[PDB]
Amino acid sequence: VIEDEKQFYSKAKTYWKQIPPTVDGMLGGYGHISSIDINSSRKFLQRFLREGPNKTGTSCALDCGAGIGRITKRLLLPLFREVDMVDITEDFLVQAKTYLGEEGKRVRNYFCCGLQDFTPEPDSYDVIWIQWVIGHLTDQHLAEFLRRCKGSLRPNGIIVIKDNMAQEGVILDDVDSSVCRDLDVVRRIICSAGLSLLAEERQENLPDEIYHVYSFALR
Amino acid sequence: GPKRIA
Ligand SMILES: *CCN(CC[C@H](N)C(=O)O)C[C@H]1O[C@@H](n2cnc3c(N)ncnc32)[C@H](O)[C@@H]1O
Repeated sequence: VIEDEKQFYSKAKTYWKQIPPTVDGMLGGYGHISSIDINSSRKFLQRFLREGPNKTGTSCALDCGAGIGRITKRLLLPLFREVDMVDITEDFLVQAKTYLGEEGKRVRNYFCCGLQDFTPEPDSYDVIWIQWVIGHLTDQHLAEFLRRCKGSLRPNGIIVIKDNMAQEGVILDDVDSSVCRDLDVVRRIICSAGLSLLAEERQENLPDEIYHVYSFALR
Repeated sequence: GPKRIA
């Protein structure tokens, strides 16, 4: 599906450089679902943060493919003492400082890196959130990145992937230079990283016309 | 973000 790997990455970088650093820019015209998205994410995550036996901590989270901080602002900062962000697009990290407002003072690092080149620091994160970005990595780079994420989790920490699933196979989007993979492909890549699947949910009440969205909690 | 089915 991906013929030229260098062009797969360079075309995506070029695409994102000219997108407006706004919520509707992040979501490709679907800004009107942002809060519906975040509310489901919060319910999916909060189970793991409950006092419980092996509770996931609330000290630090990493937001991967964070953009301007849409998720950091309304999902992660209210739940974690500190948040780090990583994104390839410099204009989005610059805008995040303004978009996040006062509570953005609790964002520690604004890492500018492609996930395929990024190593999260060992024993650093209670939650690593990876939303709407796995389609920008090749299958091998995705598996390798997920393995590096596993090494950066604190005790009881989790990785969450939330993304679009194709009906069947792998579909390349030539506009933004990303792939949409079917559920069985995604589950296979997750397993290959040595991650166990702890929770899984298809999101409800999104628009009829978009691909299904699944969330996976992993460790 | 989300994607309209192609
Ligand atoms: C919906 C697509 N996201 C928007 C931001 C965020 N995920 C959200 O609001 O839901 C795409 C983000 O992914 C960044 N990006 C593209 N490609 C990469 C790579 N290889 N590594 C890290 N980040 C990447 C985009 O810049 C965008 O912010």
